[PDB]
Amino acid sequence: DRPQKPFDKFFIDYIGPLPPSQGYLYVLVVVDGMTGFTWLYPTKAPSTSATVKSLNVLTSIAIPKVIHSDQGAAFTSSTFAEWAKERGIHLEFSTPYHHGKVERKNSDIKRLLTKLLVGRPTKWYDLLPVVQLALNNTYSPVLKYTPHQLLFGIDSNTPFANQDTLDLTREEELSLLQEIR
Amino acid sequence: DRPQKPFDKFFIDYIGPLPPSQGYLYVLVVVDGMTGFTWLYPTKAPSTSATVKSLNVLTSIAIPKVIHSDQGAAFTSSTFAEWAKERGIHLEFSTPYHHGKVERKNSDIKRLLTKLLVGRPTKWYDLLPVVQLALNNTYSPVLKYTPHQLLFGIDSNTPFANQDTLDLTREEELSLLQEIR
Amino acid sequence: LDAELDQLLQGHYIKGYPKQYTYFLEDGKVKVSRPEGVKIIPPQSDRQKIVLQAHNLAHTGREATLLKIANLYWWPNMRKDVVKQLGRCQQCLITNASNKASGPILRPDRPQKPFDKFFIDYIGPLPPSQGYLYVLVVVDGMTGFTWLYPTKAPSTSATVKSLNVLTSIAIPKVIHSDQGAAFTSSTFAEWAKERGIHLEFSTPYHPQSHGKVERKNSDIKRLLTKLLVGRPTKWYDLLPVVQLALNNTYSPVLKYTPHQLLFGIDSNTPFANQDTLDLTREEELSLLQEIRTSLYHPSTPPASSRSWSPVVGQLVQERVARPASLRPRWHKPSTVLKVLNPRTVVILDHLGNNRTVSIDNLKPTSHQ
Amino acid sequence: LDAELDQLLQGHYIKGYPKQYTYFLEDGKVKVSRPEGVKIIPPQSDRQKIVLQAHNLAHTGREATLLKIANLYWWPNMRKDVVKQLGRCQQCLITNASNKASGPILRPDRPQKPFDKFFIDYIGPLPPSQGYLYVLVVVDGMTGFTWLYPTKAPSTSATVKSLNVLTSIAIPKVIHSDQGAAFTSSTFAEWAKERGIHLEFSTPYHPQSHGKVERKNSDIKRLLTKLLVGRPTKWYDLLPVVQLALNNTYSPVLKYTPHQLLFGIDSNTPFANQDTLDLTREEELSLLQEIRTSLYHPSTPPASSRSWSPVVGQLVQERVARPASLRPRWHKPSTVLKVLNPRTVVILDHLGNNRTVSIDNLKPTSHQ
DNA sequence: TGCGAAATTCCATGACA
DNA sequence: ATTGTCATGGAATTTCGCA
DNA sequence: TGCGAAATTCCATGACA
DNA sequence: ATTGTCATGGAATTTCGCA
Ligand SMILES: C[C@@H]1CCO[C@H]2Cn3cc(C(=O)NCc4ccc(F)cc4F)c(=O)c(O)c3C(=O)N12
Ligand SMILES: C[C@@H]1CCO[C@H]2Cn3cc(C(=O)NCc4ccc(F)cc4F)c(=O)c(O)c3C(=O)N12
Ligand SMILES: [Mg+2]
Ligand SMILES: [Mg+2]
Ligand SMILES: [Mg+2]
Ligand SMILES: [Mg+2]
Ligand SMILES: [N+]
Ligand SMILES: [N+]
Ligand SMILES: [Zn+2]
Ligand SMILES: [Zn+2]
Repeated sequence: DRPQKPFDKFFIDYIGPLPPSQGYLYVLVVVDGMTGFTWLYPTKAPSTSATVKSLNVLTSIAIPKVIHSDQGAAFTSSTFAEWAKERGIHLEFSTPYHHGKVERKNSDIKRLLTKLLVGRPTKWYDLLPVVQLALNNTYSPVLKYTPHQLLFGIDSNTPFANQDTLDLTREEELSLLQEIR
Repeated sequence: DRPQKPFDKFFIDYIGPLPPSQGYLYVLVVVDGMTGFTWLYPTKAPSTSATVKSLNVLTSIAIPKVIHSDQGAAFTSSTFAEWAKERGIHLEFSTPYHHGKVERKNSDIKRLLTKLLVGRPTKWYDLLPVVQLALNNTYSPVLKYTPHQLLFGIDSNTPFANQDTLDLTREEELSLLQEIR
Repeated sequence: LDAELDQLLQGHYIKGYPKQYTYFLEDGKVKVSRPEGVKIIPPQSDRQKIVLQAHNLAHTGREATLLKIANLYWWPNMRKDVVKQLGRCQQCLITNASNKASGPILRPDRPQKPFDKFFIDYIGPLPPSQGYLYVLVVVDGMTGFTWLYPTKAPSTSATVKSLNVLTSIAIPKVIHSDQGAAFTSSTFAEWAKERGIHLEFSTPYHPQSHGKVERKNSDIKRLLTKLLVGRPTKWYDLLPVVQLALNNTYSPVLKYTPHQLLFGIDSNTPFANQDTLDLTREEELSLLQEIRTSLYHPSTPPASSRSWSPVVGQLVQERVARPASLRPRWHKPSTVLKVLNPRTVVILDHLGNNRTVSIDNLKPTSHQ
Repeated sequence: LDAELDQLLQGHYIKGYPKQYTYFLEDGKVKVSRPEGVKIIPPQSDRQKIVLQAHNLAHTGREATLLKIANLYWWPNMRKDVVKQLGRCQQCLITNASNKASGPILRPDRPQKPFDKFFIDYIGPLPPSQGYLYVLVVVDGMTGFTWLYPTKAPSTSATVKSLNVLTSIAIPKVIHSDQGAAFTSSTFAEWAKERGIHLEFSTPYHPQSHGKVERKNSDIKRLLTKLLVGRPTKWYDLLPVVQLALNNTYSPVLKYTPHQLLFGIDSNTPFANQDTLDLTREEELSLLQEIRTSLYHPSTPPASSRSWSPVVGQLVQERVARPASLRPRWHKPSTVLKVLNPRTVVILDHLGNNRTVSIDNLKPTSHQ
């Protein structure tokens, strides 16, 4: 059986609703399986349309052999099925309601997002670029390499050499418990 | 003493008033002495200004060493004197009131003009080009050559091989004696 | 078809498939172990579609197309199938650039006499000067002697007005020009018939064909520019000066000014040449005739290493004249009916009209 | 003066005036019987004025000027006096064309890594498509991998918007461009400082300097043209397709697609290359590093027979960028302060500002 | 029958929408 | 069923002045 | 150890405002 | 105080298939 490769499998999911930012509410999350390289796309809704629109951008850079997702409506619609078939992409769903490199990455994203939207729940749209750079230049303990390094075969010009706290501070836990009020 | 040449001497004179044609009344006559080549210019008046204006056209093709004229006002004005001095042209006047190649040419012009302005005393402006071609491709009995041939050293593409009547017919003498009525 | 590829699997020999290679079935497909790896041999009936798919990704040429196909496939003589499709892709044909140069320029004989041939053309539009915007330029073929007429438009009428004044002097056998609206109108045609003047037209969009006047245009603008340095561009009053100045300037290669070639003696202009002072006019015109016939004539240059010359029956394509944004620069293929000279041809255009056309506005259609 | 010319008449020898020739007074002027005829030797104090008069008739160069003078005059070393005036005629200097070619092009090293250097530029304006008129083109220096962004204007803002989306992927060391208003604004400068990005600018009006992107512009337009044949020019929806199609096309000389140079493995696009199926990613990235460093690099071509290369302290002239009708194509002479490389120089312009300038926008001032 | 320097000729370069 | 041209200024080559 | 033909590489040409 | 580039398709050159 052949070794795992970038473009072999893309893992997609939605995160949100979030607080409105430039009129956007969700984030389509794409993680390459082999490299853990992440791509993020702001959307107005978790719909087939917003998904197709966002993936068209990504799939004009690189096309995955397989897309993996949960059984979200957006992803199980017959529109989205057609879209994938047109591009020779195989669709793959995890069973309803039911650990790995990908799974950990999605955790980081949720956590990293939550950290930066404190005091500024509205400015997340502008931070998406840096969120991704951070995520993609984050050292992986399993492999000795960042997603950048594995995707491009080189060091990057933005090494995030500070392995950041990623934890909520005392002022921010009190800020998050006051944000919901 | 050196042989005579084209551009050696230009002979100028006015003919008119004529009947108005495109608003023009006179004709400035220029004949090169050596070749008998003729140039004609329609003017509105026999003035220094109309002369300068017309000769500027000609003198942007070829400049005479000497201009010869009678003592017309146009030609003896100090404006016209200045104009000539600027171009290194020497001015030359025949004595007041007082035979040759030039003299015969001026005769032809008056005669040829008179012939063609019968029945059309108003259309002379448009005929000036052809008047000149005729005059300049007219065989000279003294030299064996036309003015064209002597100026350019070649046959022309408009030989007027018909040595034309130049005389007034019976219908035209009766037309000229009825034109003055 | 499965016909050919069947014999292959049971180890028999087919022309074009080398025998020293192991051909086998797998996944429902004939395959082969070639040095670079294992490739699928598709059935002959599938090949055209494959070549096409590969080509259509980015409408790529021979190599870039083959490199895609070779990734998954092998069959005999692949490039032949590639070239076959390249030759049938209308889109590529009308859009791609040529990579063959035109054959070397002709240097046609100088007209033998003054007034044999005039070249005419317009310069402009120029900054308004006294309401005038254009200049009519008239160059005598043999002498280079030039006449300049300021106009308001590049119209037939202004053309006729200026030439009436010029042809007062002499009438030319031929007037040569480009296909500007001024020169191709019927009013202008009649004006020339009326005077026994033959209109000659350059092949379309090829100003080299009347290079004499185009070239005089450069000198006219260059002297106007110098004279106008640090002043406003009032050029109208300078035309006369420019005409006289240029007509009396030496061409270093010829050793004569155009005035001299026309008249055989300088007029009263500065630094007039005096060499013929002691000759008679007739001895002067005799020296002039000799001088006129022995003028330097340039030779046709060497061909560039990759030039093409037209052949009767060749598919060739005419350059689109004024192509819109994002539209092909070439017309559809057309056939060479006649080779007038090695730089000029008559083509049948597919409408089909006969067109006479410069080789410089042509490319030979690729892939036969 | 009459000093020199006096000794001459009474038969004594002066340097430069050959002794075997008869010099005599006549009409109040020193003369001489030379093979071509009798010429006036003017006094040294008159000569400059004469050379000038002759030159000014039509602002002619060396020979055409001399041929006028030689008609009436002779003195020793005439062309030296001619050349002296040619070198001082501001009008000729700023108007005449050059006849020396630029020295041969540099082929600078390919950037070593992806993201080391981006080249960017705008195409447009194009036929309106969905309200969009321009395309931002971004070419990775090392890989050739290109990104395309439709815009409404070639503004700094639309530039920033597009690049924010791109630099989500990776941040480049350098961004190289022409001096378009988009790239030279301070808003754009701050945007780059903010991210540790160094802005590099091509010397003005020299698109060769960022030839990589200019050249990708051609392919972008060429594929857009083919795709749009026989349809209306709705290009906006095609940008994505063009990007993907071009990033996955082979360069026949390199034997790789830019996608391959960037990622070292094809994604799920037609005719994906399978050669590295049995390698690990790490063995793949190892082969990629080797492949990247051994890519074909073109050599600097031979000089043309009449080229010039800049020297420090040379008088040179910069090409006027957008010259008005009937105005000189060259600025006044300026001095080369520094030769950065044989194709690039810093000049002091006579204002005088320091300017860094391509040799292609320069001519060496004639006549020293 | 040969030298140094001047004169002349060669000719690549660019430019006429 | 028509067609490149020529000023320009360094460099190459020739001619001149003298012996 | 050399042939004919196919494959690959060379590279002038033109074009990106 | 910076710098041309590369798809293209015939032709030239090399390699392949076979003996
Ligand atoms: C509307 C008419 C009808 C048809 O063509 C157009 C466009 N045109 C274009 C050029 C031109 O491109 N000149 C530059 C040039 C290029 C190459 C060369 F070898 C010599 C050169 F002078 C003209 O000179 C010109 O007169 C016209 C013109 O009159 N028209
Ligand atoms: C207003 C900005 C600021 C300054 O310059 C202008 C004009 N410009 C001109 C060209 C151009 O002439 N391209 C043709 C080309 C010519 C030669 C070559 F080797 C490569 C080539 F692509 C451009 O490409 C371009 O981008 C611009 C541009 O942006 N601007
Ligand atoms: Mg024209
Ligand atoms: Mg023209
Ligand atoms: Mg630009
Ligand atoms: Mg550009
Ligand atoms: N000819
Ligand atoms: N370099
Ligand atoms: Zn195609
Ligand atoms: Zn000058």
